[PDB]
Amino acid sequence: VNSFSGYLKLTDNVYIKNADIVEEAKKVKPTVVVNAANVYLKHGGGVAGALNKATNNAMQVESDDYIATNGPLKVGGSCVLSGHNLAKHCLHVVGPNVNKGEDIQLLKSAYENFNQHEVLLAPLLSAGIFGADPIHSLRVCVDTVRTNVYLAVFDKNLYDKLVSSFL
Ligand SMILES: OC[C@@H]1CC2(CC2)CN1c1ncnc2[nH]ccc12
Repeated sequence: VNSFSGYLKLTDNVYIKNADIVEEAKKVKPTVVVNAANVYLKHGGGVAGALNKATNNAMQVESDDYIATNGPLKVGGSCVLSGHNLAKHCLHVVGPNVNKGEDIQLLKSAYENFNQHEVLLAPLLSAGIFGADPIHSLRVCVDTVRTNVYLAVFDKNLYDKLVSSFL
């Protein structure tokens, strides 16, 4: 039993809700929140910009130190950093940016990072400002993640559509 509330159950291990991941994190304070990061951990917009803003820029300060030490992530890769005031941890995951010409096959690799954590609050990866189709992203998530994932979908029309169109 966990403290996620009001989620629609999609599969054995995948749950979904029309919600802002930032608001879900502030209320639930989960163990792991997933950030839809880029390779530079430059949290400028979308999920990352909103999460970072909610941490009063502490996420960005921590991230800049991480990059200065370790260099950029790989597309499809991840790192675990603090969750600040939003969660115990933040799993920064880089999905492919198809506007950058990045291989959409890397979306499966990105979701594989979720399997290292028993329970996660997450957004759909590679969609939105990253350019990919959120319908496809949900399919890859369901077919890749085996741990318990609670997906927060920001846009109602999209949520209603992913649910109505989910097989
Ligand atoms: O797939 C992630 C969705 C799509 C978006 C890039 C346009 C933003 N996005 C979010 N998904 C869930 N919670 C959120 N809070 C702020 C943004 C956001």
